[PDB]
Amino acid sequence: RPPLQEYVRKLLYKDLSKVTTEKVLRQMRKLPWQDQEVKDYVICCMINIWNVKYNSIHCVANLLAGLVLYQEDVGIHVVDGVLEDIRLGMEVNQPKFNQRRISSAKFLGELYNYRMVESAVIFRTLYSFTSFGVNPDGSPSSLDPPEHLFRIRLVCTILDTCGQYFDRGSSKRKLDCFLVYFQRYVWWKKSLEVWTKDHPFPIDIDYMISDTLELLRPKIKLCNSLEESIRQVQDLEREFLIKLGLVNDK
Amino acid sequence: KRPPLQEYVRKLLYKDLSKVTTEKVLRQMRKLPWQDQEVKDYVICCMINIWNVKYNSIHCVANLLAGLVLYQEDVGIHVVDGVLEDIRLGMEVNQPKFNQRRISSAKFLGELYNYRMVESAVIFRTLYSFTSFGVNPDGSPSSLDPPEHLFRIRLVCTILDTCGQYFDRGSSKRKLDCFLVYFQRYVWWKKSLEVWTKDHPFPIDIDYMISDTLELLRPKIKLCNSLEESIRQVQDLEREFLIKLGLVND
Amino acid sequence: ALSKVVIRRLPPTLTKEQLQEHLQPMPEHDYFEFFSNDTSLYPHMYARAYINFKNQEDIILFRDRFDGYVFLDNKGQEYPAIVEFAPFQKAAKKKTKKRDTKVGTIDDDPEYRKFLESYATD
Amino acid sequence: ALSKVVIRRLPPTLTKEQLQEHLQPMPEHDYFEFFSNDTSLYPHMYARAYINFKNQEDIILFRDRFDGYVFLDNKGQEYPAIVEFAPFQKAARDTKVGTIDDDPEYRKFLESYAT
Repeated sequence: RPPLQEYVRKLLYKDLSKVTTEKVLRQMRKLPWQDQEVKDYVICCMINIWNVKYNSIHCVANLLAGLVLYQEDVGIHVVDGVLEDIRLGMEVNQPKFNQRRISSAKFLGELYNYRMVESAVIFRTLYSFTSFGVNPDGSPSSLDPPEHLFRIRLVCTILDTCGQYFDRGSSKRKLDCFLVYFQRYVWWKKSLEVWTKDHPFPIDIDYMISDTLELLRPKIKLCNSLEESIRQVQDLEREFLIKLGLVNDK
Repeated sequence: KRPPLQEYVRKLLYKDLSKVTTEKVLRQMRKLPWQDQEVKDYVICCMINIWNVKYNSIHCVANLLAGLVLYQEDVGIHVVDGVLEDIRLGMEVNQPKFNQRRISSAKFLGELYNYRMVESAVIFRTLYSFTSFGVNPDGSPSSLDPPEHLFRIRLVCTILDTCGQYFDRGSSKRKLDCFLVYFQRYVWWKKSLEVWTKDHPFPIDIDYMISDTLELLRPKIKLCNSLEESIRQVQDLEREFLIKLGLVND
Repeated sequence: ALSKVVIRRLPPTLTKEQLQEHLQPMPEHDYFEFFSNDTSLYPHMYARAYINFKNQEDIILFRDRFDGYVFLDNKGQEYPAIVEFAPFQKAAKKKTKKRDTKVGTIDDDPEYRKFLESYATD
Repeated sequence: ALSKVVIRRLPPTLTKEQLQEHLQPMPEHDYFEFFSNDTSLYPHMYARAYINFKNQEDIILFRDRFDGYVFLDNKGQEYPAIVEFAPFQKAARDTKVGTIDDDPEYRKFLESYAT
């Protein structure tokens, strides 16, 4: 590969781990951003964040947060490209892409941590995890087969990356509403007939859910049943109904 | 073979109400021993069994009760509670031999709104239950809603025939507008079932019943010509509900 | 805010007393009525009751404790009860006014007396 | 408000001039450009485009014409296209631009690279 193109793979996939982030930024303000081909090459490099090791993905979002003060469109295209890759990941849904898809979701969370996207982008992605290709009755579907529990890992990855900031204001209620729908989705999967005493629900998924929910809400009632999960959704949607004035007034 | 006071109450409601003025009937109804709980319960039960009244004189019963509540205020609340209970039980029983009785009570409930015994909340609460109780959010047939069972369409149209003309101004105008969106999807759910072929076509009298009722209430309404068109209407409307509720933005 | 609660699909032979016996401890309420055998869909008979709560944090406990509670009839049949908000939220409000001066006067009414003879020659 | 729209799952060899060849007459728009071969999930390669409309009514008729619109690739395979509201609604000087050509640390890098 050309010299300049592997110069970036050093800057983004190697150096960012053990170097000042503020030094590599001016070294990429260096690049010929007028040239559309090399500007395209590194938008592609940040979209392929699966190359970066997990605990430095936030450093890539830290770098990109600084550049958009000089080439703002590069952040627009990376954000649009990551959101497209998350959607395509659910459409492909091959287990060989798990590490890449987890990194992409983690990246989107860090991009919110550095104010590249607002909470609406995160919550759109979160709801798409629990509903895109999902049957509205919880029945297994084409894109969400019974043993496929990857949506839960995708939800937990984003909530563990950026969910702690949804502690106040509107984002606190937006998270509270989504957690009601997330608990019903979790219990839709737990109630499928595939899970028996011989084929039990994976205990490590149970811990991952409780960690993510105990980290965000120390005083949350984990529904220990599907009917407990369903009634809370009914209660929440009843308040949605009242404020919408669909049977009542005002 | 019936107690004479019981036959007299049936005479006032099931015979005299169509032939004589309702105020003359109200004069006699006030003289009953309303302080006796058995007699008060028999009059209430007589009015819940509205199917004994000719269809064209059901509105005279609501007009009678609306004057009766000036002297026996609680009687109108018990009659409404019983009629709404019978409508819910009718969908749980759903035996075709009770078709005329379930049509009567739906017509009665609409007339009870026309004489201001209930407000629009009760009507729309009942209208939405016709399209949701025992109905899969999938749209697939249910045990309470089997494929050739089109009684929900006739229950909805019966109420819209009786009281829908008044939902043309103010907040009740938007409530009907939203409901007709959900009603057109429910209609195209039934039309989309595999059971309907050239050998077993969708009943054309139901089609005319739908458009007749919808053209009575909204002259410029768009009747959906496909299931995809009806789904797009619901999605666009629910996008508005999402914008107003701030579950993703705000 | 919604305060009227209905408990339905109770056994058709149950009484108001047997129901409150199963309901204690009952929270505070304005309204507690009991109906049965008044349906038009014979022989599908059931009993029901309405309760209007003073504070609305009790309904969620009442629903969580009795929605599904199995009652028994006269012949040992099971009757899992349903607890929901009443579709008509209006409830009776005390004895507002005095009695109508005409109630209980049908026993000496002339129009009702002529009917009694026609009911002797049915 | 909601004004940015994405048309995705297009054939990976489709170009922008060919795409608007199918889209014409294009409604009133501010932004419209085209990306391809930028995914992490090779070989599942598609193309897409984003449009920002100037009027709310132009969109309800745009998706009615092109959501489901089947495109074709080089060897006949079909590509039904999807039209939704884009997930990121935000749409798209410096003096140090293009100065790593003739830049010291770049020059040190390239001799580390020759070996």
